[PDB]
Amino acid sequence: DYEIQRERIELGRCIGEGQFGDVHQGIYMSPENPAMAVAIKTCKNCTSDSVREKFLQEALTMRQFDHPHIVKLIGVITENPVWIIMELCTLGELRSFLQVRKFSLDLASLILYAYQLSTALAYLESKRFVHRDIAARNVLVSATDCVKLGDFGLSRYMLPIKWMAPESINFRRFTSASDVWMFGVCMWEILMHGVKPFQGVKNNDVIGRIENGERLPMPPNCPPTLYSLMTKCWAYDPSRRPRFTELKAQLSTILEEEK
Ligand SMILES: CNC(=O)c1ccccc1Nc1ncnc(Nc2cc(OC)c(OC)c(OC)c2)n1
Repeated sequence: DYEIQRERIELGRCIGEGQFGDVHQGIYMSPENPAMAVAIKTCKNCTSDSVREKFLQEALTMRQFDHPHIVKLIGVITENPVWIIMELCTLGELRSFLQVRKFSLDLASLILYAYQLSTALAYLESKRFVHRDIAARNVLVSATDCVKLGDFGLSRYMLPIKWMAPESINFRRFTSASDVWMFGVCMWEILMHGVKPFQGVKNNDVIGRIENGERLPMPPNCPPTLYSLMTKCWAYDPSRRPRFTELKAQLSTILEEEK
């Protein structure tokens, strides 16, 4: 039973927003237990059964996954106003975190984040789930040594041209291999401490550059084998890209090498 009593939830400050309404941090309380920190998605004008159904489908999406590096569904409140209660990552967005902690994070930590995310994405691959929104903006920080894929509903779109595989841009095709492309971009962002890809470049010129063979450059202090793995994710032909299963394996070795 995923239904939660409203009085068990204490609403705190807003930590952002999505399509349906504001997102809040807060507390989930239960007798005999410590107060559990939670994120709370709200719906301005739920009830209206179409809108309420769409909003709640996002909870159902998260329900089917059980992984250490993907935010977990805690529960729902199906009465008005309708809330979805999620596991809180207390340190926020990965981009901000990397930008501020730049002189306090070593290379091992950054590779650790890439590795952790790859395990989440290999997990999704095995369930045949296509994310479509893999970007550093959608990764959350649970602890200095732990990151997680954020809510899938809240991850939705920015078309994220600068993150997208050519076949996704050209033919609206979205597969695990297009996800791999995006993950390659996400690793580059991590190594760059949260600098955005194709800075200063118009979206329309981006496809022209990829088609001309241009790729994002090797980040300073990124190890060669890791940049080599990144460029494989950016193979123009999707069938030449490694699967997340292979990425996990190779990121494991690269990480160990670095430690
Ligand atoms: C992919 N983005 C999300 O899932 C998301 C976006 C906006 C707000 C909350 C989101 N989801 C979420 N899920 C679990 N934990 C968190 N934690 C979190 C997220 C934050 O910013 C996105 C925070 O800074 C404002 C923050 O500081 C306390 C915590 N967010």
